[PDB]
Amino acid sequence: GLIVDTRDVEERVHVMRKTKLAPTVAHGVFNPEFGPAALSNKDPRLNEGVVLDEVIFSKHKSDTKMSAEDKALFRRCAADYASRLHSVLGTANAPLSIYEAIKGVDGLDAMEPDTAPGLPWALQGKRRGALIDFENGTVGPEVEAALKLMEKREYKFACQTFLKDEIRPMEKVRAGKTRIVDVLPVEHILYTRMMIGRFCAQMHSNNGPQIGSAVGCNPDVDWQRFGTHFAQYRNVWDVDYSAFDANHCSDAMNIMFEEVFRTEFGFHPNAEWILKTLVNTEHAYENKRITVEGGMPSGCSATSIINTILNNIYVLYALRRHYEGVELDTYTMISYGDDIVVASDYDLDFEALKPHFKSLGQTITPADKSDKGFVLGHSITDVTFLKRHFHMDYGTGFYKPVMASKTLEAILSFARRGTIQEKLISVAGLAVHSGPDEYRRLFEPFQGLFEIPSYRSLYLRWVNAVCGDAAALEHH
RNA sequence: AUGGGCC
RNA sequence: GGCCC
Ligand SMILES: [Mg+2]
Repeated sequence: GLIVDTRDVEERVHVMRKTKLAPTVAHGVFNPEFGPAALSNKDPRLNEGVVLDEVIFSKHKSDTKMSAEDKALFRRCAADYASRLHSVLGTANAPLSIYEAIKGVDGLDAMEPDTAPGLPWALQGKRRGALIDFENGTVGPEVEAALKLMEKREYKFACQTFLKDEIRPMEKVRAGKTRIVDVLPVEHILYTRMMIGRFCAQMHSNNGPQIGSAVGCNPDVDWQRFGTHFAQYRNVWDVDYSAFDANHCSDAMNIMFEEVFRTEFGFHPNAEWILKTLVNTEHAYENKRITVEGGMPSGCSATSIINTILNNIYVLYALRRHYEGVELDTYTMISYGDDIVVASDYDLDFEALKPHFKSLGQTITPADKSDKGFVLGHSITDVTFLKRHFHMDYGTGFYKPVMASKTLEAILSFARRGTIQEKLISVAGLAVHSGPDEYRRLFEPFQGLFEIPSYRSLYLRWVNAVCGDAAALEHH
C-alpha cells in the first residue's frame, strides 16, 4: 500500500532475533542455494550497503486508485463471485460464540494457545494464555473490554511487525528480502473468527474449483481431484503475482468486503466492519510507527481466505475489462492466497490482461519460466501449485503432488534444534512422491542417526489416502 | 518467529 | 512440531 506517515516513538518493539534454524548433516552433502533469511542488520551474509529496514517496507510503493467505472465493474465481479460462493456454501453465517471461536468447529481448527498475542499485550509481558482460557473457551476482562469496543465499532489497534524466520533462496537472503508477518492483537483475531468463522469453516469444507479456493485442501488426496479437473481444459495458466498482499488497493478491498459479507448473506453487520479495519493500518517496527493505506496484513484471521477471494474477483475483473460476455463458466480456477492456476477452453490472452490487472495495482507475470510473455497450450502437468507439480503415479494411475528435489534438499538442510526427528518424518510424507530412488537419495545423509520411514510404508499409506478402494483393489 | 490450512 | 500459503 501507500505509506502516509512514519513516526518515531520512544518504545522499541524487539524484532531482530537470531535464526533458530540450524544446519543439519544434509547441508554438507547437498550444499543448497538456500539459507535462513537475514534477521539482523549486521548479518555478514548481507550484501554491502543493504539496509534491511528499508527493503522490508519497499513493498509498500503505492495505493492504486480506481475510477468510478472500474469500481462499478469490480463491484459487479465481486457480487457475481459472491453469488456463486454463497450458493455453494449456504447463508448460515451468524456469529460464532466465544467458545466456538477459540476451540474451533468442524472445518475450522482451534486458535493456537501459545502464539504471539500482539499489541499492546507484547509491551506489558502477558502471553495468550494469560488473556484467554483456551481449554475452557473463555476470555478474561482484558479481552472482554476489547470485544465490547468492537461491538461499538470504536476499537483501535496496531500491527506488530515480525521478521519471518525461514529458509530462503540465497539471492533473496543477500538482497535482504526477508518476509514479514504483521501480528494482529489476539482479540482482533478472535472477533474476526466470531464474525466470519462458520463462513471460513464452510470455505474449507467446500474447497475446489467450484468456489475457486484450495484453502483447506490436502494435496496428498486432492491432487487427483484438482489434477483430473484441469486436465479437461485446452489451456492452463500458471500466473505469478508481485507482492500480491501489499498491492491490494483500498478500493478493491472495501468493495470486496461490502459485496461478499453482506447481512443479506447471513453475516452480522460487524463482519464487514472488522474486515475494513485491515485497510488502513498502523505498524510497529522497533522505534518506528508506520501508517499504511491499503494492502492486507498477514497476521489477520482468514488472510488466506481474503486473498483467495480477491484473487478470484481479480481474474473475473481483468477478463471482463478486456473481453465481452465473460461469465464465471468462461474459465475455471483454483487459488490459495496469491498462488493460482487458471484454465479455459477459450484461447485467453493473458498478456493483454497485464494492463487490466495493473488498474488494480497488481503485476502478473508468467510462472512458466520467466519467459517472453504468456503462452497457450500448456497443461496441468506443466504448472506448479503450492510448490507442488502435478505428476502421474504409475502404480495407481493417480495424480500426486511432487516437490522439486532442490526444494526438498533445502528443507532437509535446516532444522530447529531438537525437532530434526519429527521433521524428517514430516518431510518423508512430502518426499515419497519423488519416487523410491530420489526418496533414498534425499534421506541418505540421515541414515544411521535417525529413523527414516520406509518408502513402502508411506506409499501404501498414500494409496489408501487418495483412494481407499484402490488399496483394496490391490488385494482383490 | 505468525494467520490459515493439511500430516 | 513440520510443510504450504
Ligand atoms: Mg505459480
